[PDB]
Amino acid sequence: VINTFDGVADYLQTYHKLPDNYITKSEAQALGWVASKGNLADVAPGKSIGGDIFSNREGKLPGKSGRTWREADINYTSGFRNSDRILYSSDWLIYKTTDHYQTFTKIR
Amino acid sequence: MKKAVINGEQIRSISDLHQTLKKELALPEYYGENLAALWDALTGWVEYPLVLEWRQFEQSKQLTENGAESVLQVFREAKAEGADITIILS
Repeated sequence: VINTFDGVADYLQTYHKLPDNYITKSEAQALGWVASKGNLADVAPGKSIGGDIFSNREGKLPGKSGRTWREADINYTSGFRNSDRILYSSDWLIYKTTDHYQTFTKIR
Repeated sequence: MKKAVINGEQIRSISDLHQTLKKELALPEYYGENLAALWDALTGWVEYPLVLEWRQFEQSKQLTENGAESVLQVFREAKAEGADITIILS
């Protein structure tokens, strides 16, 4: 499992895809995930939510026609989800947030 | 069968709206109180089915500078993607 900011950022930059321990919200749901239950680790051991589209509605991340953003959970092991996320664009800009999207830090 | 009520005439700011949603939807304590956080909570935290009753919407729209609309939009987009959410605009 690779689920730390640098590990995932480096992986994204190098292979242009998230590590194998990531699955989208829909995929997790199909495995029996129920957010309010906090059962992700129970129905999908070792997996973290990640790879879903990030709308960037408030324009805090670099916006540009053609560029699409996606996010992934960082530092997640089990139980309810935390406030840590890595945000990566289609042209591989990488940012992180540890305060549930209030502030972002560019790391790549 | 989660239920959430927003008394629009009591909302005096966008942060007022987020604090209300945090309570009504039992959002995480780390709730970011922004649109990305709301989208995240609606699609990866909140319990369903959910009924959101937004009263005096227009009044809340005035005291939030249209921010009230952007919040409603998130709820509507979450439903559009599958979230079992019933919105009641009174």
